[PDB]
Amino acid sequence: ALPTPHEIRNHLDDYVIGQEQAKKVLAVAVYNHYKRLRNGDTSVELGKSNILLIGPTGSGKTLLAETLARLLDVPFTMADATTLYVGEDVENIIQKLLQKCDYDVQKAQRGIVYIDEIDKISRKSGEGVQQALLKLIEGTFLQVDTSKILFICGGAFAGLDKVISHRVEASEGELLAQVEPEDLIKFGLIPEFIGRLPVVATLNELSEEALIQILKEPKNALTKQYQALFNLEGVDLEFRDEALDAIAKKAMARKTGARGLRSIVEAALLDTMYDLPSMEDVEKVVIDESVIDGQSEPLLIY
Amino acid sequence: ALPTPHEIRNHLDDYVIGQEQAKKVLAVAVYNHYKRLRNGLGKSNILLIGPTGSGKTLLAETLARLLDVPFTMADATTLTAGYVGEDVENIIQKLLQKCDYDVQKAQRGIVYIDEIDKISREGVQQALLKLIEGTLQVDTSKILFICGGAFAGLDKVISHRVEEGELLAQVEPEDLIKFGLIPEFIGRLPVVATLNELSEEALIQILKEPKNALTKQYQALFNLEGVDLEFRDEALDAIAKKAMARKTGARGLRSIVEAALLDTMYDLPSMEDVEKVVIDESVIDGQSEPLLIY
Amino acid sequence: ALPTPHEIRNHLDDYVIGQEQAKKVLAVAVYNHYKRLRNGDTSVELGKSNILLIGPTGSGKTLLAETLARLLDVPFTMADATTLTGYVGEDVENIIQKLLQKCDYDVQKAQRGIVYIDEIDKISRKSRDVSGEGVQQALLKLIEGTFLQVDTSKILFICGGAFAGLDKVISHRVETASEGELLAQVEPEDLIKFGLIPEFIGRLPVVATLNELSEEALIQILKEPKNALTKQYQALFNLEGVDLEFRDEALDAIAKKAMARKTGARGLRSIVEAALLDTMYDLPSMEDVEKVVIDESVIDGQSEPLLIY
Amino acid sequence: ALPTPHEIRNHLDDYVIGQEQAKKVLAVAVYNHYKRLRNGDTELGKSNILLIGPTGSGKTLLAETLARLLDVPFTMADATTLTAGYVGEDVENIIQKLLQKCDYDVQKAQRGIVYIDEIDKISREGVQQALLKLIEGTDTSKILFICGGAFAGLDKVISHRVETGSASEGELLAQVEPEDLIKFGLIPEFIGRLPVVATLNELSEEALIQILKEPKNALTKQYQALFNLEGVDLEFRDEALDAIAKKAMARKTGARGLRSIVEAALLDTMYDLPSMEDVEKVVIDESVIDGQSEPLLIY
Amino acid sequence: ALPTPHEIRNHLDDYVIGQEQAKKVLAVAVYNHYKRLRNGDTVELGKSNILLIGPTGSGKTLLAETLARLLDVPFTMADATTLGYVGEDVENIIQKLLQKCDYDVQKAQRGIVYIDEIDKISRKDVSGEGVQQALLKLIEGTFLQVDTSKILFICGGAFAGLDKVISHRVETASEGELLAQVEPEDLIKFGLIPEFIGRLPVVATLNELSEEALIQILKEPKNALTKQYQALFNLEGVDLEFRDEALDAIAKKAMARKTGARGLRSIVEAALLDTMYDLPSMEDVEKVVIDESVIDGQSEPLLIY
Amino acid sequence: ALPTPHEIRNHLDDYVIGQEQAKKVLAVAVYNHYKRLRNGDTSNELGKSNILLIGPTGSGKTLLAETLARLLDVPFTMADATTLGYVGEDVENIIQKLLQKCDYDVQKAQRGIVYIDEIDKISRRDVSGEGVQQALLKLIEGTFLQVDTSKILFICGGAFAGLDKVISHRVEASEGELLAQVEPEDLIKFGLIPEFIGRLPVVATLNELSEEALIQILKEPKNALTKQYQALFNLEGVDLEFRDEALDAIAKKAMARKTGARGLRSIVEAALLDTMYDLPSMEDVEKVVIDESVIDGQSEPLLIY
Ligand SMILES: Nc1ncnc2c1ncn2[C@@H]1O[C@H](COP(=O)(O)OP(=O)(O)O)[C@@H](O)[C@H]1O
Repeated sequence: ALPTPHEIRNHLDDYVIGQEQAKKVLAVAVYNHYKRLRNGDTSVELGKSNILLIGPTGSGKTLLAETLARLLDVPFTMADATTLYVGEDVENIIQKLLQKCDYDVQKAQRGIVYIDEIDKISRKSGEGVQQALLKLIEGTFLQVDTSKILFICGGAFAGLDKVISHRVEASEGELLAQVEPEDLIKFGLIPEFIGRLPVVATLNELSEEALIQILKEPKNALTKQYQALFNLEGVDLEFRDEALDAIAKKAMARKTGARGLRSIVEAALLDTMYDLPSMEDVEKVVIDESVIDGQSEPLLIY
Repeated sequence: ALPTPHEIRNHLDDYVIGQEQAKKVLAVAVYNHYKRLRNGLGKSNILLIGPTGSGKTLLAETLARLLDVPFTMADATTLTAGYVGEDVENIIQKLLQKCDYDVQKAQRGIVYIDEIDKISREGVQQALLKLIEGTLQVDTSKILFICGGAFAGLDKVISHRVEEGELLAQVEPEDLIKFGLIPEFIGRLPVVATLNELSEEALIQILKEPKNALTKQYQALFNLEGVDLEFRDEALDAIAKKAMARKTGARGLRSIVEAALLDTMYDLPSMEDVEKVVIDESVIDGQSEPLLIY
Repeated sequence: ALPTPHEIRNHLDDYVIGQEQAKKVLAVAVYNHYKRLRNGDTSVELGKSNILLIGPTGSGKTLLAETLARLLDVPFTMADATTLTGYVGEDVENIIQKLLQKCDYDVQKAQRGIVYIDEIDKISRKSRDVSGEGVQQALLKLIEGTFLQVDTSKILFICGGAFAGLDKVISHRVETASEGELLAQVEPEDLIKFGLIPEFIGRLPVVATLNELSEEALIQILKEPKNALTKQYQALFNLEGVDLEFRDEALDAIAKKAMARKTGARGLRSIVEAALLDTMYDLPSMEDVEKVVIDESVIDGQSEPLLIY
Repeated sequence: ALPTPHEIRNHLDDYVIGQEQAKKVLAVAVYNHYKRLRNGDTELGKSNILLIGPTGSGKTLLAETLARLLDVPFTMADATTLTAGYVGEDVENIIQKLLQKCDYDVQKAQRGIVYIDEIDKISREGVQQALLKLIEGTDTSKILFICGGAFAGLDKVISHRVETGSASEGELLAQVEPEDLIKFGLIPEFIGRLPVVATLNELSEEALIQILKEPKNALTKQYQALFNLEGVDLEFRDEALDAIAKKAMARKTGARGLRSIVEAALLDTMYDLPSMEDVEKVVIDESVIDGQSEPLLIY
Repeated sequence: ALPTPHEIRNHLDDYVIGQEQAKKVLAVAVYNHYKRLRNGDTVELGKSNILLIGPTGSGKTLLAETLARLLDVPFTMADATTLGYVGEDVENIIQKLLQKCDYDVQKAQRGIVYIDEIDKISRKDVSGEGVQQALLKLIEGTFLQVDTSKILFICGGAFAGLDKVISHRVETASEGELLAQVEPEDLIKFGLIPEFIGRLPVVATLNELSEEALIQILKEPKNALTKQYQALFNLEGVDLEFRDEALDAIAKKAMARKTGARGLRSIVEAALLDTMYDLPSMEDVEKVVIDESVIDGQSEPLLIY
Repeated sequence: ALPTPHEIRNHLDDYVIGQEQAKKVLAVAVYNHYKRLRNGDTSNELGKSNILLIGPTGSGKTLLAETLARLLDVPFTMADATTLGYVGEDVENIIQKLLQKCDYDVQKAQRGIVYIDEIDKISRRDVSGEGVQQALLKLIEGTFLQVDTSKILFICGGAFAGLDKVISHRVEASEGELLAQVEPEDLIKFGLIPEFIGRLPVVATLNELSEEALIQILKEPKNALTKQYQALFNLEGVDLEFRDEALDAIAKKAMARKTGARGLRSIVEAALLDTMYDLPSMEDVEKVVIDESVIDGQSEPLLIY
């Protein structure tokens, strides 16, 4: 049983905050996609229903993609347009989709693929990727057809906010709503590629939980770096969950996104790293009062 | 039996509005092309020049369907490399893919190359040039090549010589030379068509008549929802106006329709009605919701 | 075995029409070039023999260059002088890696290659200039010869160009006929005043001039050749049960239209197609005997071709 | 034994006045950098620095001092001399010079420090991505990179951001963010290589005055030594020293414009001095500001 | 016994006319420089390196040479335009200084080096400023084994655009008033790097010579043009006389051509050309050069037998 | 007993045609140069009297230099500015060659004359090329030969193509009239450094080609046109012979077209075009090029089997 767009958007409210319009768009796009897949097209035409996500870094683009897969118990796989002989590395995205699908051709065709940082391959070699990756969107020894699978392409599109303004001539959100296929053309994306991404949802707000993860999960997350720096000091650095969240809020209030996370952590651990080599303690705990208030000093355990 | 240029242009009037001269040119070019193949001799290759969303791509597809001939697209920008030479032959394997791997019917195929004006300086102009002449073993000498493009600066070079629809008519092979296209390449595109900026009635029929028109698609999507989707004439016209005001042409039609039927497709599977009527006030004003009939 | 200049020019007559003098010059220049390499220069002096093509756009400059390569099974590569006009200094060597690409990275065969630079007349700094001249010397390093390790001393360099103003400077000098007669009086000092630097022109000892095709020349190309345009359409209309007749006043009218556009013989087809367009359109929808193409149908383009039932 | 950030900042107080926050930042950045090298890393932050301060605020002086305090090979380089494809091979020149002053010792060279001045001048780009290759390391992974610059327009972009609806430069530059440098002209991939950011304040009048007195090589101490070997005692009245500081600020030359001011004032004196027989020469304020009255002479 | 700045400037008045302020600056700069070497520095001590800024033919090079002769000190020139391999060509300026110093390390360290056309290497570029940093290592001081810390460095240049940058700052007269307002920051915007200008604390400026200035240059200097030709004709048994109306006529011709004092010789040579040609083929007493011979260039020099 | 400038110019009329003004200048310059050395300059100033030749290719610049040496039985040696850090020791090579043709006599070597061709080519690679100007400057000044380069006369030739343009943008007739208005500042903007031009006070200008000058350029040079075609025909088993009437006939055609030496090749190619075309299709011994083959262009080159 396919979940109605109402139910889809509803469950997205549990994992992602805000972006009500973008989720309303994804709900319909996803619904129509599988409402078409479980129909085998037509025994007539039908809209591919692919998606193009456009939002700031840490707005929840990746989070939304993963959630849509879990809500439909469908095999999900990611891929960066940056890390894309690469014509045989693009087909790798498929074998990975099968890996998490137990090599089931049918369930693999029902899968979802998310390509991050599409805005990075806009020729304005990376251009040729738009074509190699385009070969999948259309559909061609897996024997699996890359037609049935849903393709979601994310990206921040920094300059996109400018091209739209030079055309429509409010806030970035109001501008990204006026986004048009021709705007992405001038940005660097080729016509044949954009025509393959009909649905277009924009994100305007940043996601607290998205930023919180960027501080933890990534192999090179800020916490992991400072914990390694303090580590070679013989001192264990501990970030409390209330602190990480407090860091995410300070980033949003400044609209600096994920790029403004480092500047917040540095200011919080500066005083500590200064007079740290001049002490002899065990570990330094970072609380929320040390971030938000910035009044109290990080706890020190001797 | 080959359809006379009269019949070809006539059926093009059903899918595309206006551009009567460009269609008159394509009709003859296409007719002569297959009139040459079916008798065992000009290459008769075409070069489309028109604004974005004028119907360049639509015309190419239609010409294929009207002749039950395998059709395949390709963006020239994707070609602009040394390894892409083996990707230039990729356009063929796709043509064969949609042709059931038939060497004979693949030679009768139509190939469209979008954004030729984008590669105007060069390596691709000479690499893709190899196909135009003809070299899967399938010879590209038989297949028809249609190269599209907007050619923004072309309107200027022509003026500095002749000194938009009237200027593009005075277009000459030497004008494309100064634009960036190499001589050996332009000589392979004898036939050159020109498309004028589409009108309202133009966009209206593109929403209805084409076998894959937007309305036909959504009427089929709502159809598998047990709901009949009805587009009022006042709504279609309302959609055409929105498209021109944004200068997106035909390419900006989908983006308009999607936003207008977005809310409806969202809470549709959560209802039990008979049909939804889309009026003008639902598109232009975007305030009133589409009529629902239970 | 090396093809004598006679054989070289002979095979050039198959791919290119006219330009008998320019081909006579290229034949000798090319022959002497490889006659120098296959003999290892001198175990004594020897001219570089680098060529400079000067002809209108669509006169066959590029076509001649390619043919000379195919006739000698030698790796050929092009390059536009406009796309060159400091980082481009490392882009000038790009022309070499491309020559190796089509040479399967064989150093010896690559040295036997031919390089054609189009639009040299565009980088002449005369009344950006400082940047455009920087290429004349950057490309000059090649003509002489220096991680492909390949030397550019062996490869033949052919530089093409239309040289619009060149026809004027020569006239202001020889002054005391036609363009073909004036371009024959071309001198290294004429190219100097045009914008080319002395050190560069001295590297192009051979200068070939491609005269503009005469009306008579074009008229014959539309008739004589076994694959002439008229013979093509007369065959196309023939399989329609309709005889196609080209009046001599029309053929001459097409030649004039071609010259006025400077498209040469390459622009003859585009003219013929536009004139028989409407005809081929509503032809299969009729039942006549023959269609006569007059001059008023080509030049004026107003009157329709005569129809005889 | 590595010097604690406390000791590092302490020794910086001897060579540079003020900038206590910037020095607190450099102390930690430098300490962490070598604390990472002496432990062979392990993730670990590159810990590269970006200096932002007015001309003559002590950006270059701070860089040199950090090297001397760690007996580490130091070398400079101007970013304006990089802005060019052949310069890609000139980017490595900065390395051969680092080896020159390092006696060609690969290990000690890797422990070296490189200062690039006038980075704010190359903000559009080809250099930003060329010099970028070094920051990563091809090795250039071990050496510390300090990029200086005045960043004139930076004070404006920050204001158009930190504003709220409708302070001093030292307060605005503190609110500096990686995105501010983005709009300024620096590319994202480059700024991400300079995690550590320090901001310098325009040396106050009192700051300049001290630079003319306290430093063991202060201008006054030099000229007093010059006049000393003439049998003439040179006295700098306090009203005169501050007069020189103001002349320096009004010109925005910072501390670098201090010498040019002192010379012009003592020029006429140094000319007809060897042709006299006096005891001392007193320099008042009227000799600097007005430049009208001649320095007091006492036979 | 070191010459007092008074004596130094005084002897400069014999070789160079005008530029009294620039010479007052050089006198002090030079005096302080050697007053520092003879006392072995110390405590700090200002380098006192000089930067000459004046029009072409204002006497920048002449001043540099004279300062060397007045102190019997080895002198050597070098054009900044001639300056990675050039880094080893920079030390060539040193081996040449030793050549004219008989390879005496001590006397070589007391030498003076003049770099002309510094305004030409200002990046306003990659290889251009590479000299500002290479030639920089010298100013600080480094197989001669000779240290360059001791040698005096004088960098000359016309600095065409410098007159403009100063104006865009001093704004709220003549060139000689604007160049006086010159500041280290002005040279920064011009193309010179900060680290380089800080090595040239001293900055002397020269004005544009006038008619009366040029006239004296043709007479007063011990190597004046008139004295040279009067000596050339002297060894011909012919006395050469220059009327005051002629010398002034020469100055005007020089100013109208904006060549300054550098274009004085080219005018004198063309005037006495025909005379020097058919001179050895005569037997006269003296040749008088009138004004009509220079300005008009029509009438021939008066000939007395 | 020195030959007066009158006698010097007179003997130059025998070897070179026209250029009466340039020869009048060289006569005086050369006379003054040796009139200076034979008097030991001045016991206990004096112009270097060095020369700078400026004329089209094949105007007789080189011919004039050689003649001045033969007329004074003085050791002469050439050198190209093109063939010039290591080259800093290749500049002194010009001296050892001067000694070679001087039998290693230091005194007679100091009385020698050195001609540097194509000086206009080293005017700012801009770094290396320009550097030759100062490296070559060391000689003009004067420094194991032990010989001083101060005594030897230096004549620097060159075509200076762009020089005709810079002069026009300044004085704002014919080229000759323009080159007469030449000034030291014009050569400055051209690429020559100030310190170098000041060493060449004398500036002579040519504007007329010489038949005998061009005839030599077709024969003497190791890379002469005749030697190149004789080598090309050589590898065809055919000896190419250029009659003296033909070479002279080529020089004429070159001058009538004012194309100078640059237009010599375009003349020879056209004359040997038809020959090189149907030559590989024959079996003869040699091909003789007569005058009637060049001028009239009617008769075909003689063929001997
Ligand atoms: N904080 C300081 N204390 C003492 N002297 C200083 C200070 N800052 C700069 N100076 C003096 O200024 C001179 C040049 O300053 P510089 O390093 O160029 O500053 P910036 O890096 O801001 O250009 C140095 O020689 C130094 O003596």
